[PDB]
Amino acid sequence: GEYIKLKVIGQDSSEIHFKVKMTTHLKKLKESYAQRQGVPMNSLRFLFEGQRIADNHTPKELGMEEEDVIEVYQEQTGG
Amino acid sequence: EAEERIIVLSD
Repeated sequence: GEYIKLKVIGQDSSEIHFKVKMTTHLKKLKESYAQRQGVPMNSLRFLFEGQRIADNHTPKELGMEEEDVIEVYQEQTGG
Repeated sequence: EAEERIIVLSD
């Protein structure tokens, strides 16, 4: 086990998929996605099973598997 | 309509 594909679901139901190592910090995925949407990374919250993905979280830590989904929500007002 | 998008992230 090395790489898995994660599906990132955009706010408009578009998707971008990322191949990541099980030990890669998910900051890299968050930054890439935000860059590709042209929005500041801190305007977004990235959720796995409804829980907030921190910059330092890894797929291994969060228990992610092949084709698991990450949802992108706008940050909450004041968050 | 959108094409498939797969990005490999460096470690």
